Amino acid sequence: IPKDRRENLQKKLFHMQQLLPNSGLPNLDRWHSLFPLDTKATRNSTCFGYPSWMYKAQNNKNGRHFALRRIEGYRLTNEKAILNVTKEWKKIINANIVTVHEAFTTEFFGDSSLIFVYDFHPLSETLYDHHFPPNRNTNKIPENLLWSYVCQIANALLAIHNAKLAARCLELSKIIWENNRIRLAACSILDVLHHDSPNRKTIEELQQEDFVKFGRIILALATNTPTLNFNNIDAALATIVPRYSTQLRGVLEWLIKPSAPGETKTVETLLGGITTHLANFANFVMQESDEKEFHLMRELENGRIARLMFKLSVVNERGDSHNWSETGERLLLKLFRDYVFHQVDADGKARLDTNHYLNCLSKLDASSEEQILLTSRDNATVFVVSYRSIRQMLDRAYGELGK
Amino acid sequence: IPKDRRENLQKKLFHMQQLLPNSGLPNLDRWHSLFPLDTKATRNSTCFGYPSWMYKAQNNKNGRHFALRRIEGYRLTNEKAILNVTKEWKKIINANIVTVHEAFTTEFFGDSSLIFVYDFHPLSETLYDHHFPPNNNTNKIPENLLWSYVCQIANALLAIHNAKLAARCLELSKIIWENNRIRLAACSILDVLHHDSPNRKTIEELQQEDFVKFGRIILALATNTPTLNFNNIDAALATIVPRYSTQLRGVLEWLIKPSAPGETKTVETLLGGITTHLANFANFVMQESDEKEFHLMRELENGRIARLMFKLSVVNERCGVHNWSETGERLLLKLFRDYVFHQVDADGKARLDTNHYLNCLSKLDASSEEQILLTSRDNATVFVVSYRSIRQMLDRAYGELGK
Amino acid sequence: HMMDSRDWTQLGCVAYPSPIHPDYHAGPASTIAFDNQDELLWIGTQKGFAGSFIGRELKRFTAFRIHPETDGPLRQFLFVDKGVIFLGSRSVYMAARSGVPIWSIRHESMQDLRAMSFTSKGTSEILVAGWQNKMLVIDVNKGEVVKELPTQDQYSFLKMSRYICAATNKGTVNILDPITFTIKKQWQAHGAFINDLDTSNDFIVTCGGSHRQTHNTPAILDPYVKVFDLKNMSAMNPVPFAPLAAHVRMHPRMLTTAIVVNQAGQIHVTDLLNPSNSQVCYTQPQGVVLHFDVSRTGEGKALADNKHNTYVWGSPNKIQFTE
Amino acid sequence: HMMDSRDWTQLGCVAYPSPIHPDYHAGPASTIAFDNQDELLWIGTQKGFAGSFIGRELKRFTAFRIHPETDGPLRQFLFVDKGVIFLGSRSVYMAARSGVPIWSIRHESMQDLRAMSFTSKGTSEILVAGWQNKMLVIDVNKGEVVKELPTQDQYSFLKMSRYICAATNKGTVNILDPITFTIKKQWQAHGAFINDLDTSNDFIVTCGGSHRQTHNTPAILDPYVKVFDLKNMSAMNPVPFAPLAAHVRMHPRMLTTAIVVNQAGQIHVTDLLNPSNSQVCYTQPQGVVLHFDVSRTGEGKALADNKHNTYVWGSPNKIQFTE
Ligand SMILES: Nc1ncnc2c1ncn2[C@@H]1O[C@H](COP(=O)(O)OP(=O)(O)NP(=O)(O)O)[C@@H](O)[C@H]1O
Ligand SMILES: Nc1ncnc2c1ncn2[C@@H]1O[C@H](COP(=O)(O)OP(=O)(O)NP(=O)(O)O)[C@@H](O)[C@H]1O
Ligand SMILES: [Mg+2]
Ligand SMILES: [Mg+2]
Repeated sequence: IPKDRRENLQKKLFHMQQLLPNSGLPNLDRWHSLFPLDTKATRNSTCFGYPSWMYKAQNNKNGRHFALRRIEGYRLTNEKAILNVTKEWKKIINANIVTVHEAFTTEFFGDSSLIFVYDFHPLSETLYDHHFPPNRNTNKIPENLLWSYVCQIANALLAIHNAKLAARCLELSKIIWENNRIRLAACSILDVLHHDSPNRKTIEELQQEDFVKFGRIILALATNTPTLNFNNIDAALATIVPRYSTQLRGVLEWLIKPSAPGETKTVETLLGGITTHLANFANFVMQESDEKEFHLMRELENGRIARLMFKLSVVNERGDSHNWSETGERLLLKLFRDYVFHQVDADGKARLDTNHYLNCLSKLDASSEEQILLTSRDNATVFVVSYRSIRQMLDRAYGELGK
Repeated sequence: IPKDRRENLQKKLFHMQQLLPNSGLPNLDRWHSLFPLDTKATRNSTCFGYPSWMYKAQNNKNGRHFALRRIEGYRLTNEKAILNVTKEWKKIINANIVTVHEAFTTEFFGDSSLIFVYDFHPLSETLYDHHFPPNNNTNKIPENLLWSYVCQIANALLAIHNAKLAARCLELSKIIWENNRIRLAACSILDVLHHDSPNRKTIEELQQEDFVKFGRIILALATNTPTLNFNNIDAALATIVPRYSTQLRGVLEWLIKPSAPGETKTVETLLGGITTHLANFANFVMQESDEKEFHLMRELENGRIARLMFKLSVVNERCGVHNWSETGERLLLKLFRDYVFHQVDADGKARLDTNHYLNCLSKLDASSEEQILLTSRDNATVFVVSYRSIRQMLDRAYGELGK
Repeated sequence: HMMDSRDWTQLGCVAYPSPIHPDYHAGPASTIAFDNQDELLWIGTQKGFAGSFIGRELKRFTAFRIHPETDGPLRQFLFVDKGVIFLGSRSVYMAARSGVPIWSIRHESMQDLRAMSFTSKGTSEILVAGWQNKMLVIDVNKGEVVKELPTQDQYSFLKMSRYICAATNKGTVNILDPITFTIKKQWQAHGAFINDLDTSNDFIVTCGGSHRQTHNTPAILDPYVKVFDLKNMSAMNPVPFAPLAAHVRMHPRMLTTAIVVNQAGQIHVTDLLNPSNSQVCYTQPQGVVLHFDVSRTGEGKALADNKHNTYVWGSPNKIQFTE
Repeated sequence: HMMDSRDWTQLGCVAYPSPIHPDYHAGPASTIAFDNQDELLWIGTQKGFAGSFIGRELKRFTAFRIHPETDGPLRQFLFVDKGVIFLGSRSVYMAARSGVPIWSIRHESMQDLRAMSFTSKGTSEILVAGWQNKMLVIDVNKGEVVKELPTQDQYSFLKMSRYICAATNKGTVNILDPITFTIKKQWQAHGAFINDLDTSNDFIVTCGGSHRQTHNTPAILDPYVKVFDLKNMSAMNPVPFAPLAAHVRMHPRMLTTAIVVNQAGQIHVTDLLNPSNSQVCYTQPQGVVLHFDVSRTGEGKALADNKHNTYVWGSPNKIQFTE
């Protein structure tokens, strides 16, 4: 377990139970402890056509945190509209799609609002807020990280299109990001809002539109222009051929340009091109997943290391005496304690060695058959004893204290 | 973190330091504490053509554990043979390939032997020993899990073929398995053995053979025949068409049958078929990788609590003091140590309380502003101090010792 | 005019050092002072123990030794936001009110310090001196000696108001410029010694006598308080005090009023500008009163006696030591 | 016959307790013994420290106190597979060779133990005795006293061979039935004391003298070893030893041969069946020799002297203490 990830995982926990007492926010029927998640105080909503507010809140029934997406000022004209779509999207669970749970209407905010409830992914920044934060930078986003994004969105689109649905909302600002893990965080919002809007399109025509927005989202990041426009696409496209691969340029070209009237488009055919890259993404994910696996051991072991640290600290400063066997054991422990924590070189300078402190305690944790040298102050007493023996001596000493 | 997941990580650490004191086994030049990993006392080598022995061993220099592959009775005809191949394979790092480091020859075992050294992957069972255990039965292997295997090997083959190498050894017993993560564990072995053999083949036709062995390994698991043969393949192939998907049936067929003389074969073209499955495999990994990330949060607290236990045990019992602040500081810590671990009831019996030990260290972990009562023996000195202060005194005390 | 008991009563008492205290054998309190925050009263022992007590009922808070016990008595307290500053004969110590050490200074020129005060720099700097011919200037923030000054006059007391008022061990008062530490004026207060000094921006008040104790002559306190006008820099008429004036404090709210105490625990509250109007009251010490202080609000009065007792007096109706 | 120097040389030496040992002031070693495994030599101090040393060069191995230091000297060792048994005057202790405690027995009837031996039960049981009128039987496996027996004679030595051979503090030897501990035969070896006893299945050999030390008379060792035939149960002719016989051990491989040592460190190796052939050799002890033992193989000979030195002598050609 390194230094940076240890803080990264710590900040994730501080973020979850983080509260604002002066929030002046309500408590709804099913929720409480609301928390403003919006960084940008002034609000215009990229795709909703209304204003949007983001809240963290605890459920009442189970007490776990969820992300709330508040649509300020919507009129629930049809109850059919909501339940028609929350049922379908709730079924879709993907690693790159922020899972949507229910959707209800509440009036507590002081106005009529439509409320979507999502998974809470702490320390998520939007994809926008990450690669272009407000406050120069000419660094281009490295092609590999661009390919990871193609795959993760392709994975998300593959799921969405199979449920015979469409993303509808697919934008740089509506995609959260966490340690390079991007997820669609605005799904199912526009299904309700354009449920009975004029000029409704086919889900078959929406799915085709999902590819164009997709192509644009990447092309933006390539040319480092967070706001892109269909007016200059072709000019942008020429600018990526020297900074990036000819392969990538074709993928964007395919994704953005409309297909020949016979062909149609599907996620499958996108995946066919990027075969090599999907495998590399798969390889990275796995390796990261294994890296996590190691840490989940050493940090679970630390918990065990600590319970032993306790039992030791209890016996080694308590003196009260019966028979001589006790006097032998009680000495060995103090000498064991000195061997680890009180390591000193010649001239008595403190040999601090946190690797050393760990090594011994793991050996004690597993009852290692390795034997160490224990020495007294006057060098009178000398032991040659294995960790397995010492551990048993400790567990016994601590055990008798409780009787 | 559930019950079994806590056990898997527990057994994994137990497996690492597992030792046999009764071992009739040696200590080599660079290694020691060897450990027999072999289940079957009876020995046949699936692909080597010699007898094989497997050892876990600690390095002497860095003290970390490695997996050793012992080839019994080998002569080392060419020094060119080893270094021509350990260098190239050492470069290949894959999530599905057990990394090979060096290869040396030792005679300590009582015979001339060739030793390959690998990564140690604790709790590994072979792919054979897992799906076909020596106890049995019935039951079908779920198709999805068959697809997981196709992808992981394809990923593994992709790396090797791109390095202009070949797998050479690709069999059910020469693939370890851990929580559905399969890896090629016999890599680089056959490169040395056939280095200056009579009937050496093209590296390009060896690569073509890799697809066919692959076809055998999956079809084996498909038809549930741990030993399969090209003698009845076409008949074997038909038996899976109702039990599994038509898609899978073609893939095996593709891998097995010799290609049309113009076509050749590549991993790339396999991936063209399995596009949808690749996305699904990645998706699973990610979700599982996210699952660990949650667990790695709850258990990270253990890492610091233990880190504090170290500093506490180190500063104490360590010597006159220069200035007077030291006598004040050195006193508060010693009195604090008594408040936590040496709590005594009326009449002085040891009040053991493992909850209390935790509570205080958590309060110390977050620098809680709660105040506790610290008192001296003669009741002359009396402190009223918060955990936050003590933590600062500890960090300084431990800090000053190393200077 | 006597004081109505509804405005003046004994509110609490404590023994410090008590019989089970390691310093009991060494004698009564060496000094007392009201903190300027957190409702604390501080008491020093003859071996350098500091004890703190909360509120009018003097409930115990913290206690700790501030220098090696061979250094002798705790000489003085001073109070700042960060913690309490303690002066002993051989060293100066600072700790939080919690007891957490802040810094420790044991400079070679600190041989027999008796007194310290603030200067022109708020709570950032103190001046320290005693029965020795060096003074030291200390940065309270850094916890280091920043300046050493030679001195011909030896001091038993220091206090900053408009200027640093410096009582010598011969009964004279030096008025020191707080910026340069140079002497602006000398005032002959008493004949041989000064037992107490207080000052506001406009006045100095002192207690004392004509001769220090010998086997021929007990130290006798004078039947008056000497008064000096700091505003117009000239001596004033003394304030008559027949019970013999042992201690004096300026009243923190009645700005021209002094609080005067004799060894039998008799206390007078008297306006400096006109001594004709004074309120008289009495306390009940077991022994001879040795030390006295008043809280920042003026509502709490504390007195320590030679039987190791410290008493708190004031109105029974909700008095506060500080805001 | 003189010893060829190629057969006899000093192979190693150690001081125990050394000047930096906490028991140094109390005097030299109280006993020494070769372990029967792991190439160990054990040495006891006058306050109960045990030190073990490996091989002919006596590199330090382990050391630990086996009873409270006020109990005095470590009286005797015995060796079994599980560990080392330690006898002190007031208690009996057992620990692994590592120093890991196994059990501890401090029985009220243990007032001045001096000697212990095995019994009729192999290494599963021991008999303990001393200068007291009680004996105790200890189950070595269970670590408990299992039987108490009266005895009229007080003992300095115990060793099991064919029978339990028990040397009294009056110079006689009792031969005890190993099952019932009853006396089969009494032998008058020396006048007042026995300084050493060893035994094989066929022989007993002892060293001693006619009078214990008084201010009138030093204890003088007799100029012979007394010999008793255990096979045919009758006394035999003594083995002549003009340098005065201080210590004796039976040779473990030459079954009819005895090893005899005097206090100046002169050693004779003499066959009991024919005394005519004996090898004479010399050592160079700094002080007077106090203790002696031989290893199980017979190849190592150890001697401790009153100047706190312990020497190992033997052949320069790769010797082994055990199999
Ligand atoms: N599902 C979620 N769970 C947790 N945090 C989220 C989630 N979605 C977004 N966030 C965080 O909260 C912010 C998202 O709010 P959002 O309103 O989409 O951003 P915005 O910049 O205000 N867009 P807009 O309001 O349209 O201009 C980002 O900073 C994210 O890091
Ligand atoms: N690199 C490795 N790290 C850790 N464990 C391994 C590794 N390789 C194999 N193992 C395990 O150790 C055991 C010995 O390996 P292996 O020789 O493959 O077994 P086997 O059944 O004896 N093969 P064979 O002898 O060819 O029939 C196997 O059961 C594996 O589960
Ligand atoms: Mg917003
Ligand atoms: Mg095998």
